[PDB]
Amino acid sequence: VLVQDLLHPTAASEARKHKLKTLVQGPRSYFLDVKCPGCLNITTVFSHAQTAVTCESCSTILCTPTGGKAKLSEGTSFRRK
Amino acid sequence: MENDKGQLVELYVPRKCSATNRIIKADDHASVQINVAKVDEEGRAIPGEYVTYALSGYVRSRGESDDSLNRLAQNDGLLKNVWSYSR
Amino acid sequence: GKGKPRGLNSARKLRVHRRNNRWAENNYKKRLLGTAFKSSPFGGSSHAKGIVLEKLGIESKQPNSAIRKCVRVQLIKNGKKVTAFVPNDGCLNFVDENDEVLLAGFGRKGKAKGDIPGVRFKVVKVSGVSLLALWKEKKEKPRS
Amino acid sequence: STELTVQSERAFQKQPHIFNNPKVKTSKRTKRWYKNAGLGFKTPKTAIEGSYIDKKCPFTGLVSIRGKILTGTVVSTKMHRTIVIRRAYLHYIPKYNRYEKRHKNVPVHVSPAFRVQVGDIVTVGQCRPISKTVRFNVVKVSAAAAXXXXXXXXX
Amino acid sequence: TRSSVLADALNAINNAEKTGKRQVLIRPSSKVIIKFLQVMQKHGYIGEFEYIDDHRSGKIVVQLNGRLNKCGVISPRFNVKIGDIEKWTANLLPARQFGYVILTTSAGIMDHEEARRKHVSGKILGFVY
Amino acid sequence: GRMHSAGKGISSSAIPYSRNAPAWFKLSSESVIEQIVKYARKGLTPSQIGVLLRDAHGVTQARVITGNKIMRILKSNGLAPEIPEDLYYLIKKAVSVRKHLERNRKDKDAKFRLILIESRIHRLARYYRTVAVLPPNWKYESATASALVN
RNA sequence: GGAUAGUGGCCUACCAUGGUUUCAACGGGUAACGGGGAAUAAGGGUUCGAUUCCGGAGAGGGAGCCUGAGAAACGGCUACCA
RNA sequence: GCGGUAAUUCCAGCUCCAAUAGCGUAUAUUAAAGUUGUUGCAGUUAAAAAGCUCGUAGUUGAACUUUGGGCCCGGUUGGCCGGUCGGAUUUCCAACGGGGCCUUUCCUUCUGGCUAACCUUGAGUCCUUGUGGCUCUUGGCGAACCAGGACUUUUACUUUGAAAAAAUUAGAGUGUUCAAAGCAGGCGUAUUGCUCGAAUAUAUUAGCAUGGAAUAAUAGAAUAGGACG
RNA sequence: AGGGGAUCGAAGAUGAUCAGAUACCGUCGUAGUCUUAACCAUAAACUAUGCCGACUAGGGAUCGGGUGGUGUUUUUUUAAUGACCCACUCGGCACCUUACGAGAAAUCAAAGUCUUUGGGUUCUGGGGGGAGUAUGGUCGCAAGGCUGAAACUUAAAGGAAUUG
Ligand SMILES: [Mg+2]
Ligand SMILES: [Mg+2]
Ligand SMILES: [Mg+2]
Ligand SMILES: [Mg+2]
Ligand SMILES: [Mg+2]
Ligand SMILES: [Mg+2]
Ligand SMILES: [Mg+2]
Ligand SMILES: [Mg+2]
Ligand SMILES: [Mg+2]
Ligand SMILES: [Mg+2]
Ligand SMILES: [Mg+2]
Ligand SMILES: [Mg+2]
Ligand SMILES: [Mg+2]
Ligand SMILES: [Mg+2]
Ligand SMILES: [Mg+2]
Ligand SMILES: [Mg+2]
Ligand SMILES: [Mg+2]
Ligand SMILES: [Mg+2]
Ligand SMILES: [Mg+2]
Ligand SMILES: [Mg+2]
Ligand SMILES: [Mg+2]
Ligand SMILES: [Mg+2]
Ligand SMILES: [Mg+2]
Ligand SMILES: [Mg+2]
Ligand SMILES: [Mg+2]
Ligand SMILES: [Mg+2]
Ligand SMILES: [Mg+2]
Ligand SMILES: [Mg+2]
Ligand SMILES: [Mg+2]
Ligand SMILES: [Mg+2]
Ligand SMILES: [Mg+2]
Ligand SMILES: [Mg+2]
Ligand SMILES: [Mg+2]
Ligand SMILES: [Mg+2]
Ligand SMILES: [Mg+2]
Ligand SMILES: [Mg+2]
Ligand SMILES: [Mg+2]
Ligand SMILES: [Mg+2]
Ligand SMILES: [Mg+2]
Ligand SMILES: [Mg+2]
Ligand SMILES: [Mg+2]
Ligand SMILES: [Mg+2]
Ligand SMILES: [Mg+2]
Ligand SMILES: [Mg+2]
Ligand SMILES: [Mg+2]
Ligand SMILES: [Mg+2]
Ligand SMILES: [Mg+2]
Ligand SMILES: [Mg+2]
Ligand SMILES: [Mg+2]
Ligand SMILES: [Mg+2]
Ligand SMILES: [Mg+2]
Ligand SMILES: [Mg+2]
Ligand SMILES: [Mg+2]
Ligand SMILES: [Mg+2]
Ligand SMILES: [Mg+2]
Ligand SMILES: [Mg+2]
Ligand SMILES: [Mg+2]
Ligand SMILES: [Zn+2]
Repeated sequence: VLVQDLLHPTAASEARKHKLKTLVQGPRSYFLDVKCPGCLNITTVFSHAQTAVTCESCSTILCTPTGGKAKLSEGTSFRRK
Repeated sequence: MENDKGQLVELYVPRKCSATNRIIKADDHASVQINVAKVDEEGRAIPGEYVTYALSGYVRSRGESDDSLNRLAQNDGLLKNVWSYSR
Repeated sequence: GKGKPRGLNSARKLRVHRRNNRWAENNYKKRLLGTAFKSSPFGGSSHAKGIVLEKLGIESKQPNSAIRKCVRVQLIKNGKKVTAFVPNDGCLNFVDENDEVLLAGFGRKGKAKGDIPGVRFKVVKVSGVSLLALWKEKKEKPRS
Repeated sequence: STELTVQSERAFQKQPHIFNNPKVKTSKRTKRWYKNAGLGFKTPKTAIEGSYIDKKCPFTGLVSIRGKILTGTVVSTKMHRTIVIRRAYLHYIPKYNRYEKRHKNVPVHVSPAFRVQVGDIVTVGQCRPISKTVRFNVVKVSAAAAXXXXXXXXX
Repeated sequence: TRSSVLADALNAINNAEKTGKRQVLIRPSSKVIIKFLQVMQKHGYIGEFEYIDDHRSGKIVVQLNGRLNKCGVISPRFNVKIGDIEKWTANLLPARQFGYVILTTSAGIMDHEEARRKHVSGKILGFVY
Repeated sequence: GRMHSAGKGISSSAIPYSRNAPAWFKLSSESVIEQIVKYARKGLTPSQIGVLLRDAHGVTQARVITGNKIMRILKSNGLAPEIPEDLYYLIKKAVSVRKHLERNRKDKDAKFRLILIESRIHRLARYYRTVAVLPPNWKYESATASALVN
């Protein structure tokens, strides 16, 4: 206030702002590999789904969509990248 | 505000806020001058020796006189930490 | 930027808009409609000479109480009938019916002057010899 | 405009004073005359290869182009061998210090050496009174059609 | 919808100065904004500014001091005719001794005294004192 | 902010700075293009295909891994539909609104929503028609639009 | 094609269906001849120009024409109207 | 607003004020008027946002495409000296503008005519120890524009310039005795003539003509019917 | 034009009241009030406040969406759920305090960033009456709607606040 660093804002009070009102806008969503031990290989999923994503082979499930992030189904794991 | 040949004409070069650099004019009986005493070895505040700061009425009314004092004095060596430039 | 189109090629809209709103100016409207020539007992002219029909005693308005000595006059270029004041103490003695008087405006753009209700004119000359000269007595009315 | 027939009038359509002697056997039947208008306006091949007559042609006719040279955009191509072009321009009004879009429609004769369509931009040369209203003649087509075939069907 | 990007940056600069600030994030920046801010800085009414590159249209962080009373944009880029640079500066400049009217000419975005020495003219962009 | 209401809500995708990468993304241009075309064969829309590719596969943006917008990929391999898809879904809607209004002539609200939709149709169509993707003289009309969409 | 000193629907014959218009056509008003100009002095404007110079039009109102290089003339003729 | 009995507004006398060979009146118009508002108005309650939404004409409309650096050429003010018999120019110097270059960089383009300019050099030298300086023809500049052929995306803006009646306006000169004016007049050997003038400015919108390439539009290559050869 | 017509109830009739009382109050109660098919297009149709865009200041509530949690309560075997709590951020309906700033003031986060006068655009007003009258055009079955003057008259009409 009165004088402040607009070019180097603290990543704390930048983390709080709106995805469009940041210094250079970018997403707040992420991808993740998901597994269901019946299979040995993994599927790449977006955090906000819309489409209820099904695995490679087994007609299983993975996630049912919502107003935002997807809800991964029961017994599943996920590393993020 | 000189004149034709040299000669500084026109009286009264007014003060100036150290926070905004807007003029401090006469009828502003709400601006302020803060004398900050230069100390020396082991306490001892040296009477008749100050680092001074002028603050305009606008800033004090706006509530920015504390925060702007911190910034002004700290980047003048009589404070460390306290103030952050980012936020 | 309230109202007016600010842009660089809207000179048409600005001109027209001015044209339209000039009409709300009472004297532009008068000048363009030709009211001068159409209404108004004079022709638009500065003066007009007429004939004295009868001598009237108009009672003044409030809060004044007088009798305002006027003349009904019929304009020679119009036949229009017009009630006109005879100014100064006396002077109504100077007129008489059927005489030929030079009426002028009252200096109020139309509009009646003071307390004389609905008199928008005044007598300047009778019989070609001007009230003022007669009142002071520099002149004397013609023979008949 | 024209097209077809050539000889489609009660009068014989001929170029004046361009004799083709019948004794002299020729392999081109009719002898044709042409020129160039000047100001660097190429007399297009459709005027020299053509067979039409148009005495109001600036290249194959009896009219000289001189004076103004203007351009407009073709808005009417319904009169036989003549068009009407629009000439927009901004007029400066001082009092308000801005402009206002104006326009005028010039009637202009068009030789059948040009295939003109509404929308094309055309360059037009002044010439002697051709008709009651026509004081200009098309001397260059600076357009084409405006990507007409690029509106074709699906894949 | 956004109608003059020059206007937004300028006004924003003005609300900053009046609110007693020293910095200001303007959006969305353009060549014309850069060159206005460059003539403003060429005469010290602002300090140094900084173009941050979002992969869109841009952002500018202007560092400003406080010798700026007002910097305005003349919204219809009126055409000025070498004689009329006189009447413009007369209209909106506090004095003959100082202040600049900046405009666009075919010899570049430049203040009126520059445009006078260079002896060119064109359209009027804005002003700053 | 919003043309046919007074709502002002900001809401969109926030596109990333990184115009290339994900680096962690293996595959190839070859791969996803063939994925695009196989789904286009399935009858999906470029919107539908982008979403499906963005969650079920790893396609952050189809335009980054292949320097080509999905609609151009569909166009090149000769899959572009007759009209664009935003104009389609608008017309499709107007069709359903109208059908509902043929059934319920007492729903004045639907009439008002039909005007708005149709006006949006006509302005969009006018844009497309300016930029030559719709044949100059292409016009929407209720009698032929029901037949159009289906 | 005729007519003109000559271009031109200027006019006639045949043929076509064109021309102008909210960027205001067409019509109505003007106590309207147009310009150089005049009055009003921060500027931007507002108002005015029958009238010493330039252009146009008329010679009570219309039309017609003789003479002639030049007039549709009026301090020319011819006819009608007043 | 004055006048109904001590009228500062009437009718007069006195005195006094303002303008003065002039002063009052009426009508119009201009200023005052930011009460027509482009500059430059106002519209919650004073005059004034259409009950509401669509919407054509109209006006308006996000950002982005040669930016940056290097070298040369010559101007016009200003300083510190003046060398000089008030003005003079070279070097020392900044300041502010103009032109052309090289950086991947059409300048419309061929085919000669023409060359002013150096990558030249052919000699060496006037002269400060030498790149301070130009005459000077024998390998090596295009564009400075002639003229012929072949073609060219369209505009707006601005600059300068031509074409530009007089009187009017602005304005220089000139002592109509002053002045409004007028364009005269001024010098001697005033016996046999000598001579300065009769400027300059504005003159816009449109059309013409040249320079600019920011700001605004416009056209281009996507069913390649694209570009060069 | 059909239906419907319980309720209340312009009209009308009455009882009282009053000097009068065509009212106010009481009673009866026609039309209407309800619905269908058509008309009509006006309300203080009000926030008496055009729309789109930018910027300028603190605060606690609240509605919808979302994110974050080894938060609470719900028991079962931990969860999952659901409701609840805290932090955040969008878009809402609002209030609070401020007032840098605006106004003639009442007041106003716009009615602000306006003589230091220019983001884009639409509409309206130019002293009071005369008068939303006259006239024409147009729309309607009608009642009426839209468009809409002038002659004349007049020095105030008006706004907000203060004191009585
Ligand atoms: Mg009115
Ligand atoms: Mg009145
Ligand atoms: Mg009488
Ligand atoms: Mg022909
Ligand atoms: Mg025809
Ligand atoms: Mg023709
Ligand atoms: Mg928004
Ligand atoms: Mg809209
Ligand atoms: Mg959304
Ligand atoms: Mg002829
Ligand atoms: Mg017809
Ligand atoms: Mg027609
Ligand atoms: Mg009109
Ligand atoms: Mg007349
Ligand atoms: Mg006139
Ligand atoms: Mg005249
Ligand atoms: Mg006359
Ligand atoms: Mg002539
Ligand atoms: Mg006579
Ligand atoms: Mg005659
Ligand atoms: Mg004569
Ligand atoms: Mg007669
Ligand atoms: Mg007395
Ligand atoms: Mg008096
Ligand atoms: Mg007296
Ligand atoms: Mg006087
Ligand atoms: Mg003034
Ligand atoms: Mg007024
Ligand atoms: Mg202006
Ligand atoms: Mg001003
Ligand atoms: Mg006002
Ligand atoms: Mg009101
Ligand atoms: Mg409203
Ligand atoms: Mg309407
Ligand atoms: Mg732009
Ligand atoms: Mg450079
Ligand atoms: Mg240079
Ligand atoms: Mg010029
Ligand atoms: Mg009932
Ligand atoms: Mg009753
Ligand atoms: Mg009774
Ligand atoms: Mg009754
Ligand atoms: Mg009762
Ligand atoms: Mg109403
Ligand atoms: Mg209310
Ligand atoms: Mg209202
Ligand atoms: Mg707040
Ligand atoms: Mg949660
Ligand atoms: Mg405030
Ligand atoms: Mg207060
Ligand atoms: Mg009024
Ligand atoms: Mg009627
Ligand atoms: Mg009926
Ligand atoms: Mg009626
Ligand atoms: Mg009305
Ligand atoms: Mg009526
Ligand atoms: Mg009174
Ligand atoms: Zn699986």
